[PDB]
Amino acid sequence: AYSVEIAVQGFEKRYVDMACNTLGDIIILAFAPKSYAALNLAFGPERRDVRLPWRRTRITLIRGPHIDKTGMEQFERREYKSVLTAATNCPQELARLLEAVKLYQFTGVQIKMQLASAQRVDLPADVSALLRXXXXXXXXXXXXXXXXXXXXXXXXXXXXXXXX
Amino acid sequence: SGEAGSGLAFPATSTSPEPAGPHIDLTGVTHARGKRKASAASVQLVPAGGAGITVNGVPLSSYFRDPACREKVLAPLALAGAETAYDVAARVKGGGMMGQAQAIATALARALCVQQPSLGATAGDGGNGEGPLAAMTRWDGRVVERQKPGQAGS
Amino acid sequence: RGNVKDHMRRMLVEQHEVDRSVFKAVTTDKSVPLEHRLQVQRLFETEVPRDSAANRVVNRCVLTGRARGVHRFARLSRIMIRQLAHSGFLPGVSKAS
Amino acid sequence: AARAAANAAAYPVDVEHSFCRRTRTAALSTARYGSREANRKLLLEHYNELLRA
Amino acid sequence: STWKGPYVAVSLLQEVVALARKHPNWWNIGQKAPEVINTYSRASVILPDFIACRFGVHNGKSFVGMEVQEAMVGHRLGEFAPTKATV
Amino acid sequence: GKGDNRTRRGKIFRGTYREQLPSH
Amino acid sequence: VMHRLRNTLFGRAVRPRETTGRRALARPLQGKALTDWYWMPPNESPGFHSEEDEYELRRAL
Amino acid sequence: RRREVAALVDAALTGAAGGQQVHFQPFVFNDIFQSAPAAATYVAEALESGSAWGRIERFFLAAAEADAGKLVAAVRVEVAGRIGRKADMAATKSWAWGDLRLASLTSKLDYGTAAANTRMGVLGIKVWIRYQPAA
RNA sequence: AGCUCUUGCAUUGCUGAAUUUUUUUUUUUUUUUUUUUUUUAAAAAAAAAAAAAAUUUUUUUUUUUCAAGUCAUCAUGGGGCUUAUAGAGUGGGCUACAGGCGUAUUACAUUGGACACCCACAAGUUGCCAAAACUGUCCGAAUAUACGGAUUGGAGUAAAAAAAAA
Repeated sequence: AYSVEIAVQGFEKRYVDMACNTLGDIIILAFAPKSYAALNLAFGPERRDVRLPWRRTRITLIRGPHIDKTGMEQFERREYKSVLTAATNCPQELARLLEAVKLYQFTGVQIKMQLASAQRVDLPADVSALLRXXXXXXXXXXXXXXXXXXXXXXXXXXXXXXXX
Repeated sequence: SGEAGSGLAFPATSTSPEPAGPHIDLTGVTHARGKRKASAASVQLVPAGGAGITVNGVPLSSYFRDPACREKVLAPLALAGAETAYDVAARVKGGGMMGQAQAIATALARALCVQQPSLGATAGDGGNGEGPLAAMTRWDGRVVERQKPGQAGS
Repeated sequence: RGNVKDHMRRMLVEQHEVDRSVFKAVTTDKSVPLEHRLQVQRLFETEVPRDSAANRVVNRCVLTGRARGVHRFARLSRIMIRQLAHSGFLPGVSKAS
Repeated sequence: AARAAANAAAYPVDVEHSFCRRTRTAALSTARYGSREANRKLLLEHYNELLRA
Repeated sequence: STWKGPYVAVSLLQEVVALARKHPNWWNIGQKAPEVINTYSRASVILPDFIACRFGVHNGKSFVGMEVQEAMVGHRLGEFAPTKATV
Repeated sequence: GKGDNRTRRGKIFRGTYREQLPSH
Repeated sequence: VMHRLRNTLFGRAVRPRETTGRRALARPLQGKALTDWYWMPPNESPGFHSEEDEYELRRAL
Repeated sequence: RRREVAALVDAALTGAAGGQQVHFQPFVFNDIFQSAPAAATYVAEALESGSAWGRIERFFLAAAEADAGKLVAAVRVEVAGRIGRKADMAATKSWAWGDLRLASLTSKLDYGTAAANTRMGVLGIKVWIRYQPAA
């Protein structure tokens, strides 16, 4: 019971496009029934490829070096986004995914990844006794992504708890 | 059904694109969309004597609450002469008040067009046609010109 | 120009780390000590390097020695930003619209 | 006499209790220690202390 | 600025304690304190008492001697060290 | 001042009617 | 008054504008942000082919 | 041998870069035309080296229709400064082959620059290049 | 080796100006017919016909001249400097104030001021937030008005919410 979200950031639409297509190839390979003989596949209708617009902000400059206050010119940064959606139930192929994105290097393009997943929780027996139903899936971990030699293939990975 | 391209690019100094159609849905309730500003709106038309007229949830006379703006809402409806008999269900987004009015006016016009073909303009026959309401179908997609990258300089 | 002298000022903000100064600032922003804040603030901003408070930094450019008209948008200064921009040796900042 | 609904403030840290009505879910987040697992330890203790109510 | 710590006069105070070898303010009410006091900074505030003190304040070109009296007690010393743009 | 000091209008001109968000 | 239970549950307090000195601790530190701002090579790269003196060599002639 | 030097340049980046290790990827130019500022620094390092302008523009033109119709559409090279022997006024000079449409935004196109420093003083060099659609 | 020392009439670079308008008329795809190069084949060439059309929120982009400006952006030719034209440290000054000039804002009210309103709808949900006004109420005496808000003194202060017991 694991859910994966991959967010992807770029400057040239070419590179974020190739990134989206190659990770889509990886997902479909990663849960691929390559042979019939074992038959719990997740193409449930959660699955998407949601595209996204950007953060419109223009940053302008003086053209001239000295007096030149007539001399303006406009400049501009672009960020292009996609999100990649899947989820699955066994962990060994999830590890194949994480090691797959560990190997294939992508040019100029940020990988931010969301991994909400189920993980079991010990309780002191007092609160289990004093239990005797809603979602309450609240871990939401957080990690840094810079100033320590990483050009941002950061993985964030909130967690979902279960203790009935 | 066979709808077609209805859109226009009427304006000066900045273009426009309202790619949304107007169409009748199988509930007997047509739906249409209209923007005349970058602020935008949609409509949904039921032939009914129920709640009457509705944008943004509320009855209209408190949301829009300048009278001139209210007849800017009602102007295609008053031009039609088919005022009462439809429930008017509608949604809006953006901008400023009578821009919302004339936008929702255009959308109401489009829904009325798919209700009655000859009153207003459509793409049923090659994106052409003529009725009293055919003038205000194609939206007036002029926006503000951009604040000039340059000087007052005076 | 003198980009490095400011780096020396930044290094003094961090060699005499700002934590020591700010912790003394904590006890002067506390109203809980009834007094002695005047004694704590009497020294401790004078024994502490006066050139290590965070206002003496002036945020110069890094390419050149620009001290005026800098940008934290991409850590450069306007004329260089334009030169690199037209060259395109910068992360995808194109002429706008 | 006007303020934004989303204060989105700063100069502090917390456990950020929050609820999402869209999916009927509570949300608590991590902020204190550098590593993720130390924060998992702190919020796990906070979850146990949450159930003392 | 009275909130959270209202007074700053540290170097002035070092010179004041140098004066305070027999009396800070004529405890031995005031007798002009003939030893000159010459500060090097005018950002200093003025503290209650401090009367009859010969203060020499810097103007950027020299030291300006002014005797303090009862009215200038709630002031900051730089108000008495101008740049002399008379005309 | 367009009623800069004491109005419900000129204090949006002096940036105070928008109360400043706590940031640093 | 229910948030008192949520408060003592979570140990929180009004963060801005109270003058109790806590804001100077809970503020983020700018010390990393101040010294990563510059970038100066030493003018003599220990690897090889230092350009900052090659320009001097070219303009010597 | 080679493989000492492979690891040497690879480590030379590696210790320089702080964190990561970085391959080295030399792909080499097979002319002076396929790049613009490569041609520009050929101009500037020529112009330091006492080349008179005529032999420069000679070798450029000979190389130009030596590679006629293949990868170069048009060449315009301008230099500003003092070029000659007794130039003392500020001046510029050039030459241009073919037609370039610098107003045409569908042009695969390039800009070049370089700088030279003669015995008189400093220079300015700009090179503008247009290509056929084989790219 | 270092200049914030000079020289923009020694310069590179970059820009100013109005030269304010021109940036669509041009190709490409397909068809038919035919011919140029190479020991089973592609381009090429030529006659004609039809369609596709020309980048971005719509401005940027293409443009001729002034020894126009800048050595204090860096650079750099020449000249100058090196008990000082080099660096620090502390405090000024870079913001001074007969006059005069340029650029803006705010008004001189009633189409308005004030106060409330719902706290009206935006640009702006991508990896929620206004004002003018609309609606209500107070004001119209050359009052310099309850318009206007410049100068000047003075001071840095209120609470509201609700719980348990007698």
